[PDB]
Amino acid sequence: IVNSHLSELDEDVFHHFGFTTKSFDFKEKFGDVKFVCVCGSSGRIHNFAISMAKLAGLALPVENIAGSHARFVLYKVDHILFADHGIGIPSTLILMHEVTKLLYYAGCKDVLFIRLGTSDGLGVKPGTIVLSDRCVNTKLEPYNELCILGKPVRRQTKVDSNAVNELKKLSENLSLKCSVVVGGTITANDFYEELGRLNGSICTFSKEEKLAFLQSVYDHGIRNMEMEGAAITSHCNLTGHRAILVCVTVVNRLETDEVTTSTDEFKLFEQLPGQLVGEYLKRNNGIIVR
Amino acid sequence: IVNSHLSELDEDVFHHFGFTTKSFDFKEKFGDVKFVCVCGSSGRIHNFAISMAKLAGLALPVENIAGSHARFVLYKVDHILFADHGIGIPSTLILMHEVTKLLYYAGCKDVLFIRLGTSDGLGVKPGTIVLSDRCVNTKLEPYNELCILGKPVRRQTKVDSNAVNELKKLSENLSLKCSVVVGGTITANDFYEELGRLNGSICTFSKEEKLAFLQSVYDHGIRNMEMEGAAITSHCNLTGHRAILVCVTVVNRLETDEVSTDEFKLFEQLPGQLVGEYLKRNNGIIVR
Repeated sequence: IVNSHLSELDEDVFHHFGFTTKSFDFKEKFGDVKFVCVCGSSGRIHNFAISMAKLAGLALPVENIAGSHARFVLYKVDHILFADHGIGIPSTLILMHEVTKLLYYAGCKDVLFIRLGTSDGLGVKPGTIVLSDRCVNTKLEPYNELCILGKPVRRQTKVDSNAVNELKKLSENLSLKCSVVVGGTITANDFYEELGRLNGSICTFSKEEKLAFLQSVYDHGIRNMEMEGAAITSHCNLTGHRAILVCVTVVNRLETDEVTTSTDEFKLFEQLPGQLVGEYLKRNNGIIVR
Repeated sequence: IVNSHLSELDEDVFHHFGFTTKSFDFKEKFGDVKFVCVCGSSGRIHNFAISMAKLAGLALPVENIAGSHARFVLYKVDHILFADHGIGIPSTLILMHEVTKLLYYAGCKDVLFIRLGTSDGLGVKPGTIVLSDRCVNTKLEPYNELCILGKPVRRQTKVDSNAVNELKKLSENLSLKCSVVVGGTITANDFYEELGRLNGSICTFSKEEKLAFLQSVYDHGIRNMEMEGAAITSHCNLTGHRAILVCVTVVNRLETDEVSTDEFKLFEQLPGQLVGEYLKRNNGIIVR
């Protein structure tokens, strides 16, 4: 389904990328894109892009395509786009609207979005990669909820189960220094109270209450929790694209709220999704290997 | 109301600032804080901190207190903290949790949070400063909704009406090149569909339907729309602090959907011109 209103526009402005439809020949510039890789940090996604450029053997430094005074960054390495989405569903939806419009104007069909994130784990050790087979909200329902013109709307979430399976199989043939698990993911709007953290500035529950909640979701098949998945996976489904989440876990919340703060091992954890995804991209014609 | 769990912890980590309760003596470093100014952008709040430091005649370094690789920046000049909140309620709630904890460990009581931002206008000309007299959701209810351990929770929003009146009176005494109006503010969770924009990647409504929704909002006293207000005002209320929004409007959505580079930057400076003078006249900065 296509937004019929876009045909009504003579020029369209990407407010959060700092460019318009007059800035490029979108079809020429982006027409070959088949993957969009995203996470919450501009520095981290820039580093993954650089890392993909190295894999592709690409000699030109990776530079921002978005305007430098704009909110979000955008990089391109061969048939892959890279962008940040900031923290949370509202920020992410802005990015989803603007990138999926870009893809539309460029004629890109059936693109795979890959969120490479960090996440809280449940019942897996820190450093585990979780491939989302399912994304649910804090009510454990597979929907993203919105309120549009004041009326409640629910949009079903969906992940690319074929891609999940391919990544699972790839991980078995790689030698990654971690475990890879297929399981469900909770998206929340609050890093603290909605994820059952006891150490916000406000907390209306006990340790037992938090544990009862998290154990129940574990036994529902949830293995991690983050803040954007609902949004990405519901949005792609409606705009005709595919989505997966590939997130490393940085704490086992069934045991603690605190991340064992080895500054080295957190950066270690952060690299794991890219190692797996980079190879998937290389094996699925995301890049030219120079 | 205090979070009792905090006293159980030995070292508490501010994940999004990149420091801990061990990094500093919080009472000595932050104990004099009575104001926290926030907006969406690190660059924008940085430049406002430098402007306040200039206004105060503070010659000392105004460096980022947060870790250079942390999610948010944090600056201080005299009795004011400065930090960015990103876009949207969830990002802003993280900032609100970590800053209000910081104030808690520092012994700061009854602090005024001030959001300086941009916003969609309803029936006011672009460049208008709206001082929020209430913050509501897209159903026009003065609450921020959460789902905590799977249970719906509704947290009332509140603004510091007295501070709103003082800014209004100050605007009448200053010569700012804008109008200043007191009126209501919608917080939404989506820049496009939830604010009735027709040019998202998805849209299930007509121009007439979004106009009816916005006209209704206006009829109920709403004069602008943005994406964080519900979060700041509900949170300050529960933690014993006060909050206000001072937002310039950059488009009149009742007339047009489209907001050039020149005039927008001029718009952005306007909340800072009014607030900076308010802070100068209400003991935010010492007279030196």
